Amino acid sequence: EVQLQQSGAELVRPGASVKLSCTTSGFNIKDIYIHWVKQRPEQGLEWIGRLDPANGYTKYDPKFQGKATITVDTSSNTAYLHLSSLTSEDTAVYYCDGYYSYYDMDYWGPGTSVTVSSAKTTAPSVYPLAPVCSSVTLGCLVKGYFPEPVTLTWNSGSLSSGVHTFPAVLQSDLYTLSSSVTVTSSTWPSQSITCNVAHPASSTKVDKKIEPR
Amino acid sequence: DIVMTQSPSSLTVTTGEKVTMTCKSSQSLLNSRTQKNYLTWYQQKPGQSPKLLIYWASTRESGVPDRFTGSGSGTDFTLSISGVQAEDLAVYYCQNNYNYPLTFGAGTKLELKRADAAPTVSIFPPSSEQLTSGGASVVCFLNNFYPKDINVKWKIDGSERQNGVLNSWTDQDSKDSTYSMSSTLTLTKDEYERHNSYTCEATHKTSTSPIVKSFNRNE
Repeated sequence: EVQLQQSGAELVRPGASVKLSCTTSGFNIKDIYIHWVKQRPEQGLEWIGRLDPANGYTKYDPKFQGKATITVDTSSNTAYLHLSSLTSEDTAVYYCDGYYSYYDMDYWGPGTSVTVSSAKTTAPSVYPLAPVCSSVTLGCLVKGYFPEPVTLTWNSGSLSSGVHTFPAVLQSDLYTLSSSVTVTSSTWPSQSITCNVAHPASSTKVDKKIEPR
Repeated sequence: DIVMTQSPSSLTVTTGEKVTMTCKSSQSLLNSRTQKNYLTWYQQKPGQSPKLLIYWASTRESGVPDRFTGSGSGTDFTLSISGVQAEDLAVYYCQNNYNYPLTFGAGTKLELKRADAAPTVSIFPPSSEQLTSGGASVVCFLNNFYPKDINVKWKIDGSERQNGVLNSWTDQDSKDSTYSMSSTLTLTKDEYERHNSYTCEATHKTSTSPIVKSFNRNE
């Protein structure tokens, strides 16, 4: 499946600079014109610039010209966004996208979340939530982590029906998130339930099985 | 810079209805050359990357359904969905493909209206791995209500607690237009053991008397 893939959340100290990256999967970069887009928390979409891998000419919003730079490595089919002299306003999810004729389809990457802050990265503690002594609902608690995001799924993608994930909340300048899953009661604990959590920015992953209490 | 302007900002429709939105360009997007109007519409669902819906004011890309339709030429464009569906809840953006910089309009949020429905509540005592760590969190989940306004109160042996309570809502469910909320309260491993009866109470138009869920620390 043709797809565009990107880099993996990062925390950078203010004043520093980061190199985000975007690779094609099962097609070749020279075949498209690659765009870069910023999206700020609760804000709307802002076009940053675009690249032509044939000639290497890039064109930007006069607004980002001094902070942004697109580069390409046609040999590893990868484009790059080098953001520099980072600030608070540079905290957002950055996407990369491109129209591809053959599929008559604009492929968008999953975004790369960049958080500009001097805080430290701290990985989550995850806790399995079994019920208290037809249908039975479970949950996971992901607590005391920074920066966002975390990826939480169940039975690694299988179990996805009637799963609810809650937007994270700050308090201590650490985030907390929980997700619940309702299943039919034959299922548990016949068939095991596992909560998978991944925190990219600290490169940690955790598997927690919800056993009965 | 062309200045793309979208409106309305949000729109409440009913599953089934048929909506229309506007995107006005501040200069012309029409190419004399080609006789293409360079306007594109993206749809961004909660927590997902934008998806392209229509290039050149009306071609629809591969897989986009045809409830979506884009007419207009020149400086006034509109998008329409007919018989909007649960899964059509999202922010719709329109962007300029005419001249550089390619600027995006500001969004049109599409929220859905529906039958009232009561929360389903569940509560979880702290957990052995956490107590050990010597911290205690009691979580209560209130899922699938509508409307979104709900009031959750926590009582420890009968008294209400507000300090140490984080609440949070999900966005309308893409499948049933409903909301979900989760309330979690953090106590010391001490405070935890000082008591035994924890209660999560939700209040919602749906009922006349509070829905209450409880547990006894020993059990």
